Amino acid sequence: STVTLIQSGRLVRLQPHERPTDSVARETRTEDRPIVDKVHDKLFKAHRERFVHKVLRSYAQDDSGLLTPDQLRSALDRLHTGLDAAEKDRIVARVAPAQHGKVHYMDFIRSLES
Amino acid sequence: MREVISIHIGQAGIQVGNACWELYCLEHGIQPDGQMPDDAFNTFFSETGAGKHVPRCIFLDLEPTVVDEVRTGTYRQLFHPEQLISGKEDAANNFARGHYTIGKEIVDLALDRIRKLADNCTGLQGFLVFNAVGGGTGSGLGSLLLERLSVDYGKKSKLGFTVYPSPQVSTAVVEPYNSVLSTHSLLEHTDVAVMLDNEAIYDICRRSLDIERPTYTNLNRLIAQVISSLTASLRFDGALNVDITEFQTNLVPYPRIHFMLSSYAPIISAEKAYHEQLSVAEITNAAFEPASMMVKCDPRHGKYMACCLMYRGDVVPKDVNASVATIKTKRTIQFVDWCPTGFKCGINYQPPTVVPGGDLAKVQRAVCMISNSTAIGEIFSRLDHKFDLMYAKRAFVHWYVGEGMEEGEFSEAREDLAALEKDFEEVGAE
Amino acid sequence: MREVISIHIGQAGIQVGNACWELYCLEHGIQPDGQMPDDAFNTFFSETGAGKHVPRCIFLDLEPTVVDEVRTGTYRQLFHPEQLISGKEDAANNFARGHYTIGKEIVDLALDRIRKLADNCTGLQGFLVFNAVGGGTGSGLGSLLLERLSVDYGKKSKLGFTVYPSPQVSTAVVEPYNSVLSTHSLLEHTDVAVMLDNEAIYDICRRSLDIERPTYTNLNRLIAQVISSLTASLRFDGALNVDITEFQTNLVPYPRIHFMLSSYAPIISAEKAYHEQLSVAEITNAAFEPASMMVKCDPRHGKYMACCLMYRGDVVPKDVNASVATIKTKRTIQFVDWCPTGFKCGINYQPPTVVPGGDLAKVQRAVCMISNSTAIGEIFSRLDHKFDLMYAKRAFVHWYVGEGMEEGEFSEAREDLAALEKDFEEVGAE
Amino acid sequence: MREIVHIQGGQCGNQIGAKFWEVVSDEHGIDPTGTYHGDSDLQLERINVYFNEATGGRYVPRAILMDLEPGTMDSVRSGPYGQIFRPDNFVFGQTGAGNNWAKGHYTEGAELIDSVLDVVRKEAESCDCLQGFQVCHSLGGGTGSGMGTLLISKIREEYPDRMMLTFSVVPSPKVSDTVVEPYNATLSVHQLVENADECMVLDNEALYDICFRTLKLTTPTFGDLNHLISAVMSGITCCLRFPGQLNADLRKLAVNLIPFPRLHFFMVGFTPLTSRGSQQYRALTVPELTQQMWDAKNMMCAADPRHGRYLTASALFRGRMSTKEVDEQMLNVQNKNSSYFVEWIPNNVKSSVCDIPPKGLKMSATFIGNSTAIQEMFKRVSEQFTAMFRRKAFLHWYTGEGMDEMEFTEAESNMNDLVSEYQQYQDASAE
Amino acid sequence: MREIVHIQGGQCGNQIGAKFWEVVSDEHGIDPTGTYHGDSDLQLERINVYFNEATGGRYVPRAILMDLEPGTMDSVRSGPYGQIFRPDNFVFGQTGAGNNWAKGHYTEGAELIDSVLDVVRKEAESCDCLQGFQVCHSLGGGTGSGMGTLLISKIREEYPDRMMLTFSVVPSPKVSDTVVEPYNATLSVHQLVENADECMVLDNEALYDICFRTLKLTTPTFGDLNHLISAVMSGITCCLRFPGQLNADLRKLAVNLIPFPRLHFFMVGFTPLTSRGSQQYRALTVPELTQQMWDAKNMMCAADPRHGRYLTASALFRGRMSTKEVDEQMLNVQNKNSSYFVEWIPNNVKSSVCDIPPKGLKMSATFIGNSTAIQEMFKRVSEQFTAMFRRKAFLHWYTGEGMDEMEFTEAESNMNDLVSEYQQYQDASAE
Ligand SMILES: Nc1nc2c(ncn2[C@@H]2O[C@H](COP(=O)(O)OP(=O)(O)OP(=O)(O)O)[C@@H](O)[C@H]2O)c(=O)[nH]1
Ligand SMILES: Nc1nc2c(ncn2[C@@H]2O[C@H](COP(=O)(O)OP(=O)(O)OP(=O)(O)O)[C@@H](O)[C@H]2O)c(=O)[nH]1
Ligand SMILES: Nc1nc2c(ncn2[C@@H]2O[C@H](COP(=O)(O)OP(=O)(O)O)[C@@H](O)[C@H]2O)c(=O)[nH]1
Ligand SMILES: Nc1nc2c(ncn2[C@@H]2O[C@H](COP(=O)(O)OP(=O)(O)O)[C@@H](O)[C@H]2O)c(=O)[nH]1
Repeated sequence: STVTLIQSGRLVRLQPHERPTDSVARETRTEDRPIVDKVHDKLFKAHRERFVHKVLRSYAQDDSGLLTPDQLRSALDRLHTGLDAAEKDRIVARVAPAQHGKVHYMDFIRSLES
Repeated sequence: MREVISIHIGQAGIQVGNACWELYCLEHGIQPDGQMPDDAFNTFFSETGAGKHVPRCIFLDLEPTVVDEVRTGTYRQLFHPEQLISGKEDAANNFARGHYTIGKEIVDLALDRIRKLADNCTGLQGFLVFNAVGGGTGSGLGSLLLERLSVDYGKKSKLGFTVYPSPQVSTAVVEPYNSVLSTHSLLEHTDVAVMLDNEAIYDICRRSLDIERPTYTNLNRLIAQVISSLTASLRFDGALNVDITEFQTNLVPYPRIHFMLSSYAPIISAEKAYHEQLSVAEITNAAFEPASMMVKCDPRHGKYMACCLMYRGDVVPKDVNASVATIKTKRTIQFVDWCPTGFKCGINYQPPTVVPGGDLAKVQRAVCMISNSTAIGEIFSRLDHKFDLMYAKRAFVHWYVGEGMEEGEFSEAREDLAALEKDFEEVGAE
Repeated sequence: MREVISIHIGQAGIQVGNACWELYCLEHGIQPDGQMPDDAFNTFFSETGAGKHVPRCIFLDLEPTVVDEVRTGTYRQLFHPEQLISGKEDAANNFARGHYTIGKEIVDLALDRIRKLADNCTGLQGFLVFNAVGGGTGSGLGSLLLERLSVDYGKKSKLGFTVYPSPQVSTAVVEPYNSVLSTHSLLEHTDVAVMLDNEAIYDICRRSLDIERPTYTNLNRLIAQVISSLTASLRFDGALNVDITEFQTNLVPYPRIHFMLSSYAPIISAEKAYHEQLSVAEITNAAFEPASMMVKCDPRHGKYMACCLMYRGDVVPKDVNASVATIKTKRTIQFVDWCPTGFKCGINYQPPTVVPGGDLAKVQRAVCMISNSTAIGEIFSRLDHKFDLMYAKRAFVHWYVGEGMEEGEFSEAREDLAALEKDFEEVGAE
Repeated sequence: MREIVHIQGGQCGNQIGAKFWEVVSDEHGIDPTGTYHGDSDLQLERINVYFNEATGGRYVPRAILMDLEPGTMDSVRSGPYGQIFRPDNFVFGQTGAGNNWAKGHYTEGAELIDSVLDVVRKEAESCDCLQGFQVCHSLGGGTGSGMGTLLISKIREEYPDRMMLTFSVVPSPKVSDTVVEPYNATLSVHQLVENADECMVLDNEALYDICFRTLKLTTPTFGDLNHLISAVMSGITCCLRFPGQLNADLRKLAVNLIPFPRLHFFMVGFTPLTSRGSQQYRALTVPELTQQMWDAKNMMCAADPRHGRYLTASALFRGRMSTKEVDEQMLNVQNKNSSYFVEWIPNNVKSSVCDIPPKGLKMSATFIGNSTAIQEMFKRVSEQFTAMFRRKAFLHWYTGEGMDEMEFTEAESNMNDLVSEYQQYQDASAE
Repeated sequence: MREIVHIQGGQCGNQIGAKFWEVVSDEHGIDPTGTYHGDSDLQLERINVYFNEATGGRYVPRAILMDLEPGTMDSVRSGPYGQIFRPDNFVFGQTGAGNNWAKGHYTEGAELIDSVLDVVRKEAESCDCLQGFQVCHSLGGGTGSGMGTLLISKIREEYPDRMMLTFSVVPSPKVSDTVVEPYNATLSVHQLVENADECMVLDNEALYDICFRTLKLTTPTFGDLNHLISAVMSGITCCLRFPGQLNADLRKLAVNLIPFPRLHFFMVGFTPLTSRGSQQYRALTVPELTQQMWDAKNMMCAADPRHGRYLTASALFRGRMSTKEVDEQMLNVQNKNSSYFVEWIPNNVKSSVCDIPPKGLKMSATFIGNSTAIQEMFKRVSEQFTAMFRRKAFLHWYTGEGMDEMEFTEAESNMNDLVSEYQQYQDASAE
């Protein structure tokens, strides 16, 4: 399961062992860049922002936006991002809860917006 | 046994090939690593002794970036590294550059790899060439490869799923130029050419999928669904099987007239799904809707000559016959006087697989209508004046001349397109 | 198999349709989701392969709010999304706006969906058009759609359950204007027009239901119960079945005279229920009481021409005959000289189902008396003065003129309601 | 999905519009940063009527602020709800109009009107469907009245079919602020009669009288009057934004209210306006709200209805009520006061009901009455305009801004013709 | 793997090149010591386009610095990113050209041109595949204009097929820096027409206007102007360096922009340029970007596009955006301003999309317009050249360097013929 990295126009094809695998889904690394691109396209390019906000608020019973990571995974599944379980876990781990699942939908949307 | 060799030329060809091969991997259960956890994959994949499946495809481009994105993405372990062929200098939207100077060695290597791929196929239904009419790489190198394939392979059926410039909206300036040149080239090489327009597919996405910001990935997903519906009869059994050889013999009334409108149905998002019946008659009507055409060309202006319907999923001959009878009795749809039947129905028991992360919903039935109709002369009429409006001033002509063309090539291409217009008028008229 | 297509136009039409469809779902056991845990629903619902029953109804309105209330309400998965048709701009209580400028595209789409719905019905007993005479959407768009249906569908029986303005109490100012216009329209299109007045139903709720604060929900529930009593013979079997086609021939003496009083019995709350016998004779006398009329029109001023009785529940034919014989021997009830029979009795074995949360009690017997009587010309006489009083000063005339209407149309409408006055006088006369 | 383009003009108009947007944001649960915090689906259901969704979750009002001096909208931006508005919607000049209608309509409004119409067109084209425009401003002022009339004329030319609603603060009868108020009002009424489809007439002194007699306030600043006007402006259109048992849009109100097009001036009132002291002592009943609604003091207009005759009157209720109760109450009012109601109109009541009352109030009701009483207000404005115009006092500035002296005669003649309409339809007999 | 050889000429060219290389090093995560510190593989994807790898992780620019005086590149080396450049690529004379094109092209340029071509050839031979050369310099200066044109001619002779891209700082219209600016510009334009395949015209006064009106800076040094120029030069080649949804190289842009070989002069603009105050207030949307692109103030050339007609216009967008939105926006722009677009070209817009926006920006776009408005720029420079040449003012400085008088006449004739080309295709009607 090697990863091909193009450095100065040539294919390095680095081994998976060398990669740290931060398990954060950072768009800087080209390994997770297509995942972040897919999430961004599905959330913003394909889905209307009002629909996304409504979906995220629906899980927020407190109406303060505070959503658990499991609720974020359920929201992504409802939004049909198409990611696998591990990819969804990484996209959720992109944000970090404040006290106990205190990440809110506006923070998550800011994380995946640009 | 029923192998089909896929060629993807240019940025558009490669970008629709990404969607096509994602769709095929999902349909056959092939993981992106290459191997899957019978023999329905043989049409698109060849299995090795280790159990790994490698597709029978060839990614051809004179620009390194598009192919290198494939080399870097998730399908880096799937495709053959040498099958991905990359140039050094792009054709720069110049048909001359892609057909006369840069394209020579690239197409030579392309023939080499295509020959290797064909040597691995017991049977060969034909070639599926996906390129972009309107760009130097797609037009020039695609035309050169098509000419070489016609020279050597001979009677193998080459189905060209070309993307033509939209009527008003466009992204290139010399697009009419290289479009007319490539059209002159492929009028005499490809067996069945399928027209596709970005404006039309944008309209389809905006109205049916409710996407206010459609993108190339969405367009390519729709195109991949169309091609998968086309090839489903090769890979999965069903009543009224259709073959690659059978598409021509039921669709191409005359050798010159082989350009095809395509329409898929239903195109519904996940949200709006399961809210209507989506029965066979309704989806056939949706397929025959002019708004569902993947080409910005109103069929009401012209007359249908042939219509091949590919049904997928829970479809029964009773239903297909009733739907086709209703379509015939419909007064809006007008057929030519010399083709009383004009219909080729083919059913398949495999419902279209849904790409996770895509906008299409899981529908139990689908119709892919590929129609030969004289209305398609309208798009040629549009390009014929878009080209000559610049060619009257000989704008950008020096660019094409610099890479080894002449005014004669432009003149001959434009004359051939006018002759094609005349042929369409003649066949449409009684 | 004996399908009736339901149409609901305007705020009042859609809001009485809410109660009507709640009642039909409760009567046939159809859950709000769409499916129920023989073939008695076919008259109002069409079952799909998945088991979901979708009502054969069409919600037409130029204002989005009322239809969006349905789209978001409990009945969001029951109704068909395209069947709910929403406009962009309200008619603004302008008949010209609802009939000449805004209503055209909406009625075209309405006929499209109506054609689709009628295709799914083997037979077709008729249409049930629920609208509000006294508002532009109800008046203008309703009249336009009725013209469309009369011309194309033709001999299908259309029952228009129209609500005219009350004598004194009203909520609109141009209500006489658009009421006169829509009556001018529907005198010639509907086959049986059922008259309703909000003041009369308010009085019914005040005295019989003891509701000191009646509201539109209560009014629409009463109307829905009346219509369910009308249609009980189509869906449930019983002695003396009466058909939609039978109503006109048993009730319409002459083509223009087809406006009908409707009266339900009993109207008793639960607390007052099971405390009186509610025998057939007593409920019949209550139905013939002047106060039980759902139109502010005293039957005593006129003479009954025909009376059609719909009995629901444990009703025996000798009891209906004895009650109706006592009615005939009653001195207060007066028939015309030329209709000695004047009675159309029809019984059904299904007692009226009660909507939970409503005020109506579970009564084992029910009567809906729909009577053609010459008295009803009095309400038209009221509107004929309400109209000309404003028309003398031509108040609010410019509003109607702006959307493509003329002085001639106002004059002709007034002429036609005067003609209707003379027609009622002449049917009353010897 | 039927949008309204709000415009604020002059200092008074800008302050009132800022208060109105504060009230609307409170109703829809929008914090001053634009994020939704209302905890109600109905609030976001029709938020597009007044707001547009920004790049994030922020909602930007569809409001356009006009001025010739920057100080007023500087104060507006520094106010509690100044940051919701888009900065591109703040159009200002540099020299304020010296209470000169001629300066605000001809000299200094001419250059800024191009930018104003550009912003208005940008806001209108974004709307899927446009109900119309609402202009909040004050008669009797230079930049306010001048730019309001000019922009109303321009928008009438551009969108003849779209609804035009105006909230004009007519100069007060008894205590006047500036000297040239009768001049400005006379010039503005001529334009408002011809262009604006629907107009509300408001008075600072009428608002003061209602706030001392009903609200019993002690030190009512201009903010309280602006709050009352904002409540009326919300209640007039709450049917568009919230589901109603018997809804009625702006065009429906206009059709049912305006008997003849030139008689489109209306007096408004809001109920229940109750003092802080009598909150518990009053009981919220529909008959109570109707009794307060038909009181002469409840009108926000100086003209008392008793002298004139009600041509028409609409009442938009908000809250869970019985339509039977409302209809019976208003029919009883008409029967009781039939002398004050026009005879040749059988029903002078346009009753509408919305299912969502304003926050804090269980139910409310806004009243819009077209009565011949406003004849006396126009008569008083004429009695001031003629007094100054007979000597041409203060007239040389207007003459020097490039408007002809015959225009004053035109305006006074048109306003007096409107007075004649009101009087003759007051004394008109049936048959 | 399509390498670009950068060349800086003269004081202005060297300063612009230093700014551009610092910008590119920032964008590719290259610290002033040459090591990569970006933590993003996208930065190292196509770093070979501009840099070569050293023994360690160091990356050296493929840049060649030119001057006849050493002080300017002493300042360049003293700058923050002066140590990245290979010291062998600094080519200096000892006596600078006294704003004399003749000195920089014939007398003092002749000795240094051999070393310049040696360095250029050494840098070009190391390239795997060579897209071409980009030369940043200023018209109206001795060493810059003269040496740059001489080097461009030599490189054209050596590598005909390879692209030549030029960023020329044409003398500003309203304020002239040096007296001999018309002479140098007239002599350099003649060389650039014949040799340069692609040319971008920049004016310092236009840059001042854009940085004072859009960025709203009150004291902009030359660093800000070089910053804007560097942003344009980065954005023109970002498609070569990053993956794009619809990628387009320099040759593709030249093919889609140049209808006829002599009409290769372009005006450029970069969006979004936002003032610090309105950064939060501005909305990053494709329509907003297009609106800012097509504004005449956004052009970095003095000539405004309104006077001329757009022969062609390329738009290289950056960011994760809808190709549908992009194409629809520019089609709408064409339809709205069809009067400003040439009729005999059905589509005057070349859309390119790159998936990687500039650092910090969600979206961006560079605009390259081939329009006949540049005709007035050339006309003004010729108006100055003729006035000075009629009386031979300062002509002896050029004559004593071994340049014939007839060369000035030939250059002016060529430049007037180019003006004639632009005017003739501006007023050229289809059919
Ligand atoms: N439908 C569709 N069309 C595309 C897509 N990508 C590119 N195109 C079209 O393809 C055309 C250009 O393709 P190419 O010729 O391959 O571009 P290239 O790879 O840079 O090669 P050259 O343009 O010849 O230099 C454009 O005009 C687009 O209209 C896509 O994803 N979907
Ligand atoms: N019985 C009954 N009548 C109603 C109800 N709702 C409205 N009405 C009557 O219907 C009349 C107006 O109906 P519509 O034309 O549908 O009103 P709308 O939907 O706003 O359409 P326009 O008035 O034409 O703009 C009013 O005068 C009411 O008397 C209701 O719920 N029950
Ligand atoms: N209700 C209310 N009225 C005001 C306010 N400020 C001023 N006014 C009144 O509005 C009238 C007209 O002033 P205005 O037109 O705004 O002056 P202009 O802006 O210079 O044209 C004055 O007579 C004031 O009495 C306010 O904040 N609220
Ligand atoms: N944008 C920019 N322009 C400059 C800079 N320095 C000089 N210029 C302009 O370049 C023009 C020509 O000067 P230049 O070519 O550098 O003189 P030379 O080096 O002796 O040839 C002058 O008119 C200056 O206005 C700079 O740092 N940035």
